[PDB]
Amino acid sequence: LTNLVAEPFAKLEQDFGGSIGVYAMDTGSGATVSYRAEERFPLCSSFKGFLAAAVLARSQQQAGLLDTPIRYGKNALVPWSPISEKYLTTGMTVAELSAAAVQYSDNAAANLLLKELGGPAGLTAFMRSIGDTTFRLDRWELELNSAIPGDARDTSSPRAVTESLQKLTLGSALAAPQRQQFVDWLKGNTTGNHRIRAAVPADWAVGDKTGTCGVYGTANDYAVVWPTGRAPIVLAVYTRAPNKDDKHSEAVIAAAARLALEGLGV
Ligand SMILES: O=c1c2c3c(sc2ncn1Cc1nnn[nH]1)CCCC3
Ligand SMILES: O=c1c2c3c(sc2ncn1Cc1nnn[nH]1)CCCC3
Ligand SMILES: O=c1c2c3c(sc2ncn1Cc1nnn[nH]1)CCCC3
Repeated sequence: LTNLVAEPFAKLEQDFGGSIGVYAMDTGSGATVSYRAEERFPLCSSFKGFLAAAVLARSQQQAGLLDTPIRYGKNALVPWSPISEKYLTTGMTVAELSAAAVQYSDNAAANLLLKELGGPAGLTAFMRSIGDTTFRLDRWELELNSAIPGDARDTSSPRAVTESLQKLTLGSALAAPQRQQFVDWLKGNTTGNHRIRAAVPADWAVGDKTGTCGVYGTANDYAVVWPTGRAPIVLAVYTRAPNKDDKHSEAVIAAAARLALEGLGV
C-alpha cells in the first residue's frame, strides 16, 4: 500500500487546471506514492525511451545491430530533428539514432527506428513481452501527439510506465551491457533539466526521458534517480488538460516530482 500525500497533489493539479498522474517507487523498501496512477495519459515523446530499450533488446538477438548504418532523405526529416538532419547527407548508425531519440527527442530518428522494429505494433509487442499490458503505441511520430481526451491511442499509465522502466533499468528485462547502455542514454538526456531533474539534488545521478505533446496541456517525464546511500527511486509524472488550447507547465512536473520524493521520504 501507499503512504500518500494526496492533499498537496490535489491542490497542485487544481492550480494547473488539468490532471496529474504520478507513480513513484522506492526500490529498497517497496514504498509507493500513487496519484491517478492507473489513468491513461498520452505518452508523447516519452515512448522514445522504451523505443531504445526495444532496440537494445533486439541487439541481444542481433549482435552488432547498434553499429548498422542507416541512410535517409529529407522526406524522413520530421519537424524537430536536431540531430538526424545534421547527418542527412551521410546517415547515422542505429546506436546514434537511439541516442538522438532518447537524449534529444529526435522525431526523425524515432520514426526511422520504429520502421525497423515492426512499427508501433512492434514496439507494443516488445512491451507485452516484458510484462507491460497497459502500454500501447498506435501511430507514428507527431501523429501520436494528438492527445485527444478519452483516446486510448498512444497512451499508458504512470504506474505501468514506472514498473516497465524499473524492469528495463534495474531488472532482468535486459542483459548487463544492454541495461547499462540504457541507463547511460537516459543519464545523458538534454530535454529534462526543468522537470524531474529540477526536483532532484545535484549530487544524485538521474536518467530521464521527457515527452511534450504540445496540445491539451500534455507534458510528462519519467526517471530513475540514484540518491546517495539509498536504493534507487523510479518515478513517472504525466500531465494532461481538458482543453486543446491549454498549455503545459514544466514547473508543475517538477513540483509533482518534488511531492513524490517527499511522500516517499527523500
Ligand atoms: O540544430 C539544433 C540543435 C542541435 C543541438 S540542440 C538543438 N536544438 C535545436 N536545433 C535546431 C533544430 N533543427 N531542427 N529542429 N530544431 C545539439 C547538437 C547540434 C544541433
Ligand atoms: O541548442 C543548441 C544548438 C543550436 C544550433 S547548434 C547547437 N548546439 C548546441 N545546442 C545546445 C546543446 N544541445 N546539446 N548540447 N548543447 C543551431 C540552431 C539553434 C540551436
Ligand atoms: O520535441 C521537441 C519539439 C517539437 C517541436 S519543438 C520542440 N522542441 C523540443 N522538443 C524536445 C522535447 N519536447 N518534449 N520532450 N522533448 C515541434 C514539433 C513536435 C516536436
